[PDB]
This record gives sequence, C-alpha cells and structure tokens, in this order.
Amino acid sequence: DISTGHMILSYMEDHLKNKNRLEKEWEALCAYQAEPNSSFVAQREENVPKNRSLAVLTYDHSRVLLKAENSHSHSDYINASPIMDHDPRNPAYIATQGPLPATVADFWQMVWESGCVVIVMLTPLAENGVRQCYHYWPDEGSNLYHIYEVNLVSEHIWCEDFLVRSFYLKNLQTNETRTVTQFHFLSWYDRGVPSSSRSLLDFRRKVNKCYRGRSCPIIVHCSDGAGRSGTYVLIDMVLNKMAKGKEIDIAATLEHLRDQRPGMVQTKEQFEFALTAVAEEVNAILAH
Ligand SMILES: [Cl-]
Repeated sequence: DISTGHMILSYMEDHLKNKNRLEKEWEALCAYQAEPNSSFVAQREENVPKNRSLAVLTYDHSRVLLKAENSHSHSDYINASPIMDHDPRNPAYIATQGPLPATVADFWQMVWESGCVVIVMLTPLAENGVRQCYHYWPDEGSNLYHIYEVNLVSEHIWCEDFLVRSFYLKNLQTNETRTVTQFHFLSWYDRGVPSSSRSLLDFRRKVNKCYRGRSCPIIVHCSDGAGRSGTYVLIDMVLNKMAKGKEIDIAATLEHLRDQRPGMVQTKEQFEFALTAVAEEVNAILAH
C-alpha cells in the first residue's frame, strides 16, 4: 500500500514530471483506437435526439440497456456506458451524458434498474448561459418522471465547490422506494479542470464514504459524460488500486476506459490534472 504509494510516485516522476513523456503518452492516447468501437445503435435516426453530443456516442459493445417493457419511449437506448474495473459482471460505474429534457424519464429508469444509489454530477447546469445538463431533479418537493416519482428530501452544502442532495425515488409501477444520494461538484467547468485538486479529492472521499461498499454502479455524469466524468473515473480507479496493493500504468488504465466509452478524458490538461491529483493524494497519505 504505502509500498504502492512510492510505486505511484516513481511512475509520476517518469510520466507527470517529465513533460516529454506526458506529451508522448497523450499523443499515443489521442491516436489510440478501441476495438470494437461501433456505435451503430446510438447513431440511429431514432436515437439522434437522445444524444447530447455527436462527439461521444456509446459503443454497441458497452451500453446500458433499458428494459424496453418499462421504457417511456418503448426503446432500450440510452447514451450511457457501463464501466468495469475488477469484475466483468458488475460494472463499478455507469458514465452517462447530462440527461436532456427528452431523456429524463430514461435517466431515472437507468438509475432504478441499475440499483444505483450514489450519483456523481461534475458539471453545473449552465456555464455563463451555456447549458450543460437539464435540471433533472426537483428543487423542492416532488416531481414525476414517467413512472418515477422523485422527492428532494434534503440538501447538504459542504463547501463552495461541492454539495450533496438526498432523494427518495419511488417506482410507481412496483410501489418500491429507494434513497438515491447525489454528489454535485460545482467548480469543474466544461473542457477544463478544477482549480483545487484538494477539493475534488475531498469530494471523492465523501462520495466513497457513502458508497462503501455496494454492488450497484456509481452513476457519473457531466456533459458529454466523457471529459470530466472520465477524469473522475480515471483518478478514482487509480487511487482504488493503491487502496489495495503492484504495477501502475495510468495511460493503460485510461485505455481500459476508452475501450468502454469513447472520449473519456477530453483534454491533455485534464489528463495532466488526473495525474497531479493522484500524486497529491499520495503525497498526503505518505506524509502521514
Ligand atoms: Cl435493438
């Protein structure tokens, strides 16, 4: 563990500090091509409006399938990609776009059927007016999204950069009711990075003190569900490996991600950030 901390630091010296290797790797990464990588379903005429960003469409081989029988639009399609870590049965996350007005019922169906109870949201809803994600929850009281009643139970504001919202999610078909906890990071702007890595890391720690430990996937979204969402996942997967002890390849770990959803980590600056974040956390642990 501390052992693996020093192993990560060694890696950081060769891949974060050496700017040449950063570039080279990112250049490698940009050209990297997943196989398979078809997204024919996502590119159907019928699913065009269910996609926010034409640049980031879920692969046919790695998409969440809504149960068409319970679907709002009688369709299985949602732009969400399961993301496996250890286990090919149980994906650790579902990365998905910011739900659109057209797809909110769908987003909740995926939350219900995935058994998900922790959501991570890494965008504000608007950026100097530029919409990122539809306001898919009620700011007070109850809203109905198809057969999914969502009630806002409470809302806890930790700091300038993040808050938590607690929901009750009732399936009106089955009369069941679950608590879904939504972690909302507010200072991570489109195609950019947080100013404080310390905030994003504490935010992560809070996400995981609440998740620990559940079968169901964490639902991570932002905008395209690639850039920020992927930097989170990448940062979070690499520290989990430290969490449980040998070898470390962050570039290779990112490939594993891009095998499962295109676009993951949109910028070299974001990649640089994910690295800097892992390093800083590992500097803190080892300091103690
Ligand atoms: Cl089909």
